[PDB]
Formats: sequence, structure tokens, C-alpha cells
Amino acid sequence: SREPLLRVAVTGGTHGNEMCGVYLARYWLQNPGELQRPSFSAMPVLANPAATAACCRYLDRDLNRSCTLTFLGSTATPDDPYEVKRARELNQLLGPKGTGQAFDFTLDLHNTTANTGVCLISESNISFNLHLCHYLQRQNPGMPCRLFLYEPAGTETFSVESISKNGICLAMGPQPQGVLRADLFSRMRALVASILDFIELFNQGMDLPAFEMDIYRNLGSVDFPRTADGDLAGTVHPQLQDHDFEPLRPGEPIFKLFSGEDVLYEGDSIVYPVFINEAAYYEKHVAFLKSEKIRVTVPALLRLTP
Amino acid sequence: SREPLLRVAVTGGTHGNEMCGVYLARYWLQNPGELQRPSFSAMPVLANPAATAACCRYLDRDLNRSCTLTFLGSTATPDDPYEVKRARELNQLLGPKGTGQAFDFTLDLHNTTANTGVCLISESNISFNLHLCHYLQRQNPGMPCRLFLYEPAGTETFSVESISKNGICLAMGPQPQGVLRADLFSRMRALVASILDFIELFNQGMDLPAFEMDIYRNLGSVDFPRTADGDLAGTVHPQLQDHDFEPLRPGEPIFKLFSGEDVLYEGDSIVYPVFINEAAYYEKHVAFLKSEKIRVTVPALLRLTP
Ligand SMILES: CC(=O)N[C@@H](CS[C@@H](Cl)CCl)C(=O)O
Ligand SMILES: CC(=O)N[C@@H](CS[C@@H](Cl)CCl)C(=O)O
Ligand SMILES: [Cl-]
Ligand SMILES: [Cl-]
Ligand SMILES: [Cl-]
Ligand SMILES: [Cl-]
Ligand SMILES: [Zn+2]
Ligand SMILES: [Zn+2]
Repeated sequence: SREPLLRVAVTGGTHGNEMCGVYLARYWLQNPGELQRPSFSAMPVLANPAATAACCRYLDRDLNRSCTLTFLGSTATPDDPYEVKRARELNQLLGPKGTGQAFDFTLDLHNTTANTGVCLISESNISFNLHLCHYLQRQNPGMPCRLFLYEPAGTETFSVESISKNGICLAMGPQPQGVLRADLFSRMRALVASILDFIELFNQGMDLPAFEMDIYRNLGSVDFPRTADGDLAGTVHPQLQDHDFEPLRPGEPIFKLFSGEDVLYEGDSIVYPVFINEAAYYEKHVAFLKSEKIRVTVPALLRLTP
Repeated sequence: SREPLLRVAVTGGTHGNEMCGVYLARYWLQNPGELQRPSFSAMPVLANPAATAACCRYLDRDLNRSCTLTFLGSTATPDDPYEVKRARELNQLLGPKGTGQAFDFTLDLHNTTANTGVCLISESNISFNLHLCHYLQRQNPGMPCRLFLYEPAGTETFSVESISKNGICLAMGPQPQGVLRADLFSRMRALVASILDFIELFNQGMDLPAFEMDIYRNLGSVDFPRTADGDLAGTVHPQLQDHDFEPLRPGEPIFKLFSGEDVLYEGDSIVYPVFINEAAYYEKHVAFLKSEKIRVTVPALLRLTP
């Protein structure tokens, strides 16, 4: 029988310069009304305080690559990276990751400089999460709302939502870092209201019929064309730029070198590039990500089994 | 009689995270060919080295607000801001500002997160500079190429181009910081080639007939709606966002508060907002800039007077 989700968090500011998250967090800390539902209330949290204030992605280490049980379970020192110190505080608050104490759910807000529009990033295929995406699609006709599935290859998970029993990132782009677009703030806000609505109904005992949907499963990344120096030698090609989620046949151009030469996609088959030309992924050696567009079957989530 | 411009510089990377400049600079340092013209060669320079590498705007102080004669003429200490140390090195190289030693001309490259497209920022109305903009307009039909006139209210000038006898910024947006768009890199590159072409002809003794053009003269800025805390209380309104250089009548909306309320433009007459929602201007308390669209007469620049 269905367990209601009662300890629910919404984290903004995991990256200090992704502004929808940041300003929603700050706002709700002052104005928690809109996070109240009948069966539960979602705790608003500003994930990376120091970064949010310096308005940069991270101080010492990406907070969202810092929540492995190794990191979390390690022994303090003087000069642990700030984000490691902070990760542990989030473990204290939302976890401990892996224990029965952890939150029921974390909704983690993000912005991107890629043209992804609305995208939910999920680290497993737990049906709850696909039912959720699907609820969002139904509530917003004609607005795309896509699911990026990024399972961990290893066993170690790294992200802030990985701390709670379940979780998911709401990613929205394009937006420059340090820039708050009114249209995106308000659309994030609405989608968050809707995600909370969803959880209300789930808790209320709502039947969620099995269904089918297309999703986007990570195949791994592609780095920028580089000089032996490890420097850029070109950038995302004009015909790829801004076309996240659209199909990339082999033989099509993906980069343009400074020397004027087109670079071409070499691969077995058609893929779906996602997070094309994200500011933050330059250092992570990632010009974009390769996904396969599959169609999965999502089991029903019922109050009672039949 | 006309003096040729012979010591000419192109600075990129004044802000470490504005990428067209940065990658053009790095490129030319390796590939100086395309900066050679018959009568002169332009020296490529990476303006802010430390910032360019940390990929941020500035380390201690905006390099482009750090070239006043006070700063330049001040006495070293241990803990002068890095950009002040660096400003002085640029004075050594391109100046000294105000002396007969200084460069003939500095072309200073910039990117913006506002939707300005191609914009030349000039700190005086020296006809050379308007003749230049005008040359750019003629060479690129249908592509807007606008002149933002930002005279110094005081006497003290602050920018990197202010060091050379004359100079001008080439600004192009929109682009997120830390993101290099291929279309913008290459269009900057072409426009730079063209600016050098211009100087070639000027040096060759070319007659530049008097003419008339519209320009955009600064009237000052408008800050974001703020909480008494000095925090944001809203952002650029959806109908203003992305509409740089287009007219703002009074009574039209300029902000949208988080509380849902439209803020309205209050002023004497129609203005032309420029650099709407630039990441970097959040701390400088500037949501956008007000300009008046005037039509000036530009004197001829002839080889011989008639
Ligand atoms: C560019 C950016 O800050 N977007 C987030 C997305 S969430 C993560 Cl669970 C998987 Cl990639 C990230 O890159 O960390
Ligand atoms: C946002 C940005 O980095 N653009 C430059 C423009 S040039 C300056 Cl001469 C007058 Cl505003 C600046 O703001 O410094
Ligand atoms: Cl993109
Ligand atoms: Cl559903
Ligand atoms: Cl804008
Ligand atoms: Cl002309
Ligand atoms: Zn993020
Ligand atoms: Zn700049």
C-alpha cells in the first residue's frame, strides 16, 4: 500500500549563478505560503549559500558532484572544500543519504545556457518520476517537457537530490548565468507549483494508470575540438547550436574550427544531443551529451493492486 | 594634413569570461597574419590574463573601470588590486595614457548577455569613430550596427581604450558569459577584419565625405526594483527583455516584481534602453541604460582641405 511523501524539499542555488533556482529559494524563505499543500509542506532550501552570494557556480568544488557516500562519510579536516563541508550539512538536513531518515523527495532547480527548454533530469527510471514528467506534459499542452535519464554507470551517485530517498532536477534553459529572465522565473515557479500539486494528488490516493512515453537516455559526452595544449580549437557548429533534443545523423557537422574547417559527427547511428554548449561544461570537457530517444513503458501506480 | 594610424592594438579578454574577444586574442597571438595590413600591423593583446584563465569577469576589480590617471599614476603597494596592477602594465604597453607615447588606436572586444547585436561603444564623438561605424554599416547591409555614445560626465575616463590616443569597443550580444558561439566569433572576426581594412584606407589617404547618422547618447541608467535589503525584488519585464535600442514610451512596463505586479516607466519622453539585463551589471546596480536616439552631422575627413 502507497506511502505518502511527507518530507519534501525544494532546493535552489545548488549553483550560485543559476538564477531561477536562487531567486525562487530566497523568495520562498520569505514567502513559504505557496509551498503548503493539504497533506504536506515543502521545505525551501538555498543549497549553496557562499556561491549564491559570490554569484558563481561553486567555490571549491561543484556542489552537485560532491554528494557521494565517500565524500559524505569522510572525516573532516581543516581544508575540506567548502562544497564538501556544505554537502555534509545537506546530508544532515536531507539525509543521511542511504538511511531511513532521508527526505521523501528533493526537487532540485537548475538553469542552463543550452537551449534545452524544460527538462527533467532523473538519475533512475523509478516510475514515480516518469509519471511526474508525464503529469507535467498533460498540464502544459504544446510546451515540450522532456525527461533526460542519467543513470550512474558506477554505483556512486554525486548529486544533491541523490541524498533523499528519491529526487529529480528541474532544468530550464537557455539562460545566461547571472541573468534572471522573468519568463523563466515565472514558468519555473508554475512548474514547481505543479510538481507540488502532483505530490498532493499522489498522497490523496490517486491512481496513476500505466502508460508509454519517449525519454532520452544518456550515451555519454563529446568534448570540444582541442589543441594539444588542452585549449579550444573550435566551438559548437552553427547548425548544432541551439538544437538540443533534435536528431544528429552521422556525417552531420558538430564543430567549427577556428581555422575554418567543419568537424563531422562520426558514429553508428542517429543520436539526440543534449546540453549543447553549456558554459559550465567547458571545464568538464563536454560540448554536449549524447542521448538515445527510447520509448518506455511506465507501470501503473495504484492505490490498491487489482 | 592627415596623420596615419600606425601603432594599432586589438585587445580581447578585458573581461575573462567574454569569449569572442578571448578566443580571438589567443588565436591571433598564434596566428598574427590576418592583422597585417600594408601600412600597419595591429598588435593582438590578451588584456586580463588572470581573469581569462579563471574564466571570470575580473579578479579584484573590473579592469575596464581601472584606467583613470589616478589609478595609473598612483604608487604601488603590496595589495593593489590585480586589475590595477594589470592596468598599469597596459599603460606601459599602450600608453602612457595622456602622453605622446600612447598607441594610435585601440579596438577593444566585448560580449554582452543583452540582445544588443553589433554595437560600437565610443567615449567621445570624434568623427573618426563615427566614420568607422558608418563604414561598418555600408559593408553590412541589413545587419544593424549601432553607435552607443558614452561621454564621461566627469573628466576622469576609466576604460582600456581610454589609454590610447583614441579607441572604441566592439560589443556583441547576446552571448552567455563562458560560452563561445561560433556565429559570433566569426562575425566579430569579420568585423575586426573590416575595422582594420578601414584603417588601411584611412592611411592610404582616402577621403571621408561628411554625412549624417543616428546614434544613441547615454542618459544614464535604471536600477532593478529592490528590497530594502538591497536584494532584487523583481526582474526586467518580459516585454522589455531583448528589446535593446527599441523605443520605450512612458507608461510602458519595464519590470515584473516577484509579487506579480508590473512596474512602469516614469519619465519625460521616449527613450532607447540599451544593455537590458546584462549579467555583469547586476552589481553595478543597472538593469539597463537609457539613451536618446539623436541624428548628428559628421564632418568630412579629407586628405586635403578644399
Ligand atoms: C549545466 C548544469 O548546471 N545543469 C546541471 C544538471 S543536473 C545533473 Cl543531475 C546531471 Cl548532468 C548540472 O550540470 O549539474
Ligand atoms: C557588459 C560589458 O562587459 N560591456 C562592456 C562595454 S564597454 C564600456 Cl566603454 C562602457 Cl559601458 C562593459 O560593461 O564594460
Ligand atoms: Cl544548446
Ligand atoms: Cl500520470
Ligand atoms: Cl536585452
Ligand atoms: Cl565613411
Ligand atoms: Zn545547474
Ligand atoms: Zn565587456
